[PDB]
Amino acid sequence: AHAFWSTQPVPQTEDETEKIVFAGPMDEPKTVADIPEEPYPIASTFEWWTPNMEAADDIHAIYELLRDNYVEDDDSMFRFNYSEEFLQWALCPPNYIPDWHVAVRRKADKKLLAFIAGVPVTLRMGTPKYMKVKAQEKGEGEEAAKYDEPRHICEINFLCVHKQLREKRLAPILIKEATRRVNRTNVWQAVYTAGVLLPTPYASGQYFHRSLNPEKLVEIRFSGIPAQYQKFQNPMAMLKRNYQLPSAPKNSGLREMKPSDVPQVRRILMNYLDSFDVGPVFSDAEISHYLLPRDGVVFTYVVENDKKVTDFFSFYRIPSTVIGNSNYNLLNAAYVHYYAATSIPLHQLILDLLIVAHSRGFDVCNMVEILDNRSFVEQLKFGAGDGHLRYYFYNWAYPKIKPSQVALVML
Ligand SMILES: CCCCCCCCCCCCCC(=O)SCCNC(=O)CCNC(=O)[C@H](O)C(C)(C)COP(=O)(O)OP(=O)(O)OC[C@H]1O[C@@H](n2cnc3c(N)ncnc32)[C@H](O)[C@@H]1OP(=O)(O)O
Repeated sequence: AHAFWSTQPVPQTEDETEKIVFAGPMDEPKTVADIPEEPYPIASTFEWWTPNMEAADDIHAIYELLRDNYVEDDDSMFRFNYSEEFLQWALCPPNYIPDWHVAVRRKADKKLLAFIAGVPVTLRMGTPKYMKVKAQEKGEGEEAAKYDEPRHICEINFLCVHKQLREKRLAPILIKEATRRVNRTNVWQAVYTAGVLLPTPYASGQYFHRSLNPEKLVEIRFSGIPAQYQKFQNPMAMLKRNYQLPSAPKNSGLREMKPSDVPQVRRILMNYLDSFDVGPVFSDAEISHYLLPRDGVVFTYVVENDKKVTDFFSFYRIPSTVIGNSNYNLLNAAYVHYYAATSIPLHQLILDLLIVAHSRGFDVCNMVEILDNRSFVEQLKFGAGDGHLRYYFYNWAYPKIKPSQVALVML
């Protein structure tokens, strides 16, 4: 069934993954010296290219490839339009490796054909809580704890082949060359997400949406008007009313995050994430990079009363092109990022996220059912969407976990 994935170090079936009881590698140990020094071979008319994703013109070339060829729905209504500023932020965190950003171009004229990107992350990925209990019952705690230490791995994102080059087996070549470059840096696992089902996820969650501008969402056919609203004289008036929000935040002391908040925000975030089976470990530099506000890109607010930061939330912006509507160009979506609540209930924290995003001109707030996101779905009027985000590892055996045990947000 899978001419490429059957040759890779991943679990091959659901039934195999149901059988895994400890975290650890799939492949034999290898060394940097074992890995080919030269790029993987590619057709003579193509050439490998490493963009510099801090230089404006190279970022722009990658932006146009994704604008015109990245994720779109099956009805070709919406396609992601990540901004140039977003790509520089996502691709260049502290200690990033320029070599892990991999492109193919046509040699003759330099037309960009394909891309894939890796960034470093430190991830807790040892055996999950429920399987460590089973290990204790059986006298197998030592094997279950062998890989408990956080590991420096690769996160992969932005895999993209040009629409004129689809179904020619170019994606497997991109993945093999990414893998080589990563392994030449002595890193042997990766984490990735996809909306498609491949061999084999360790966790899967539904998407959720919260309408912020329901008249626009119905106009572009992102949303429809639900049937019972037809019992009203003015269905759209009642829909608007149902989703209305306050014009200003409700929590006293909410303000934008600043550099001096970095240590207190790292503390409350890490104490919270530690309770989940799979999650990141962030330094002060990575908390600054992923959470300090950047215009058009990442928005982060803290609750400070009486001089102490007790809570915070963040969201990020990804617009999508509206392909078929002749009245709107873009869908402006806000995605729930990291958060931590110590002084107020989580629903009260996240209502101010929705108030801020609406005030700033967003049309919808989206998220997946990771972290404690299920805890405010009903009260804050989110609804489940179509399909699911699946979490995968490369070269790591891992027991199936629930999405509410996943604390890693993928951009
Ligand atoms: C240690 C370091 C490890 C580093 C690497 C870790 C692994 C990283 C893995 C990547 C994680 C990326 C995370 C993200 O970015 S998910 C975002 C993916 N991008 C999009 O959906 C953008 C629009 N679509 C495209 O650009 C293409 O259709 C892509 C590029 C997706 C496939 O191009 P194309 O349609 O022209 O097909 P092909 O003939 O070249 O190749 C077909 C083979 O590709 C397999 N395929 C299809 N979709 C995906 C998918 N989303 N992940 C993994 N594999 C996928 C498929 O099962 C088949 O294999 P097999 O079934 O025959 O065996």
